[PDB]
Amino acid sequence: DIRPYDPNTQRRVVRERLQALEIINERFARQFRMGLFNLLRRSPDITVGAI
Amino acid sequence: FMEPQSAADLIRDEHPQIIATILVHLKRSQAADILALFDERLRHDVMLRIATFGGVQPAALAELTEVLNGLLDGQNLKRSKMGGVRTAAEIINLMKTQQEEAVITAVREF
Amino acid sequence: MQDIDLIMDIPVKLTVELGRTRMTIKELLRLTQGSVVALDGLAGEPLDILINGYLIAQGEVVVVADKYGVRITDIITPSERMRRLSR
Amino acid sequence: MQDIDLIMDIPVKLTVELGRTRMTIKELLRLTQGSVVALDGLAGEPLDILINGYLIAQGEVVVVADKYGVRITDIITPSERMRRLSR
Repeated sequence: DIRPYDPNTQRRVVRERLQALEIINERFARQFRMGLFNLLRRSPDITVGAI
Repeated sequence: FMEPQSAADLIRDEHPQIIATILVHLKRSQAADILALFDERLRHDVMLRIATFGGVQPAALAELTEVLNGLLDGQNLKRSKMGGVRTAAEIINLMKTQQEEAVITAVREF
Repeated sequence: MQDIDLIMDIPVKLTVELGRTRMTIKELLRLTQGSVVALDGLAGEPLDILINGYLIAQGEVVVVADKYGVRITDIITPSERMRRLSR
Repeated sequence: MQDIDLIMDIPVKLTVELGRTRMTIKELLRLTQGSVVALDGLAGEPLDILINGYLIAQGEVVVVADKYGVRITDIITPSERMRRLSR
């Protein structure tokens, strides 16, 4: 368990799931799909990547 | 009064019966152009549905017209006749003999 | 103000603390050369910065070409200060 | 109000109780290692949540990645509190 310290190292912070952020992202994806279809006159396909 | 591909993709995101009704209500040439751009399955389904079209209620027609009006975009001055191919040929004719040799080369290449 | 300028001429001392822990004197006597002692703070947490023994801010450890340095990150605003002193 | 903010700086202690039961001291003496003791509460009932020994709400048991958690469901509004204390 004992390790030497390096000032140029850092750790992670577990998991911070944000379901509300994902819902906001999906709603924004829908709105942006509509906007891009309106603008470019062609139907786009927007896929929300993993946060 | 719109481009075939744009209208095809627009009505492609609709129920096939609605697509068939719109195509029946559209111009024959425009509908034929739209149907040529559809996939085989959708095209066959539309052709089957058109062969068994029995009329639509006026309320449904009004709602469909309102939805189509809502789906409209900045279609004012849609498309524009500027040039292409012929203009490219004219430009090639104005470019040097060595340049037109390069032209034969690249055009054969594509 | 002018008195801020007056005290500016007065140098002060800054102290950086890696961490803190509590143990009995018997455990300290048990400790020998090469013994390992743990600290309450975890890895990557900002270190305390003390002026004359009073904590005023927190920072992160960096190395400057051969010398350790502290990269200030946050402050010890009264709510957080009271919360950490209550511990 | 401002005094709510003042007492906000004061930490408090929360207690979660699985259940309660009554028995004689002789029965407790009869109990040995590995003995089984029942509780008045049933399976799936919300557990009591106590602040300094005072029940204020109820919740359901959940596990957070390695740690138990309580999912608050209902309150102990005075009618229900009086009804359960009358028992």
